[PDB]
Amino acid sequence: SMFSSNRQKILERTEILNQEWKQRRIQPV
Amino acid sequence: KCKYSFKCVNSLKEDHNQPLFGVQFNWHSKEGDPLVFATVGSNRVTLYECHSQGEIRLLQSYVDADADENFYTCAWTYDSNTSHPLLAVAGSRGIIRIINPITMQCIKHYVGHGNAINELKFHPRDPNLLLSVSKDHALRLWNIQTDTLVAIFGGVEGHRDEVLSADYDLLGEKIMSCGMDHSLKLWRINSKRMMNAIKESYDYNPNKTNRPFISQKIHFPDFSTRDIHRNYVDCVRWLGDLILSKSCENAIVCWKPGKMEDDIDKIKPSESNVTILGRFDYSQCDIWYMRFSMDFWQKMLALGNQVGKLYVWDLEVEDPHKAKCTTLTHHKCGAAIRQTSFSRDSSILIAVCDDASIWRWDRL
Ligand SMILES: CN(C)Cc1ccc(-c2cnc(NCc3cccc4c3OCC4)n3cnnc23)cc1
Ligand SMILES: [Cl-]
Ligand SMILES: [Cl-]
Repeated sequence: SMFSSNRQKILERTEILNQEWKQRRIQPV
Repeated sequence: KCKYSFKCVNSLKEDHNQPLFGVQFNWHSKEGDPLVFATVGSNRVTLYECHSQGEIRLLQSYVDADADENFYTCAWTYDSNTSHPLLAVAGSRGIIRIINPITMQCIKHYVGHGNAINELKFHPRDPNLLLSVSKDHALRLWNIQTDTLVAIFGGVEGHRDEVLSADYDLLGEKIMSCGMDHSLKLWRINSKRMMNAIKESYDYNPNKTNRPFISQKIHFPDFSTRDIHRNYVDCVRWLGDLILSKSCENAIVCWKPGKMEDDIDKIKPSESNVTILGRFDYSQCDIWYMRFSMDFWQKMLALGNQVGKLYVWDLEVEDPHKAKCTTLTHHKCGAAIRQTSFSRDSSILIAVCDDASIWRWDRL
């Protein structure tokens, strides 16, 4: 499906961003 | 069918009584740290922290020196060397201000746009790359580490009227922009030309050279269409390789460049076709300047309307009709909701209004 394929791209790409965020320690406001 | 449900736990009104055009949660804050959001409107930038039992705690209130400034947008970033959070704001003056959110000092500003700035977006991988979209018909890419203007997206085949919105894709390889000329334009930034311009902006050192940095003038987009909407396009976001965009026709359109099976990275700049995949219908949102938003995981889509209703859709439901959640309404929320923002964990959804009110909805 066009939907399942696009959802898989979103899942894998947001997981890449989420792992980059997990490695970070930004100071709180 | 959608299962997402929310409860309105709190509301407040900023004492300036002016419309609030922007709201953003700081998605850079680490897990466990307090959920912080910024609001912008009038010549004001206000920071709040979310606490238990719907508490919205006022942290700091920035008031621009220029009383006639009208902020339209804000975006969070962080200093890549010290991990300190940063907030960029801009509006009617066409001036970008980088503020230290801890002290409310304006660290620095960027001048160059010939008119108002409608939206600011930070690159999803590089926190120094700031994109601004303007009423001057152009987009500008800035490197806020070296204070350089990397590229200006506009000219011969750029927008022919005010640019209202833009969005980077998830990995930051490309930008889709839209505006008053009814068009949606793609600008690749992973081209050999743009990757080299970005690298050159990092090598620029003023205390090592007296020549000014030369910006790229990108006159031609990688795709362009005026066939999605029949009026101004005031909001655009990527949904994976697909696009979500809206005009005043009470629908958010899900579409993609080229034919159904065409790969986004293989579409040629002269591609004349578009494929509509679906529409998210709503009502009473036919006025200009009404932004839709998504959560981090792109599982929820939210949009406020002109009478205070907040629509939410479950993006994991293929058919957009069955994707509709229960609309979020409060009998005291009757002004236009200009923008919404989900917290990083999707547990909180904040809406801001024309009457300076802020509404907090917690996910159940
Ligand atoms: C006070 N009432 C009655 C009149 C009114 C005046 C100004 C604007 C306005 C909002 N916003 C922007 N730009 C930022 C922007 C772009 C796209 C989508 C949205 C935006 O923010 C809200 C959601 N303006 C630019 N010029 N006038 C604007 C809207 C209404
Ligand atoms: Cl942001
Ligand atoms: Cl060019």
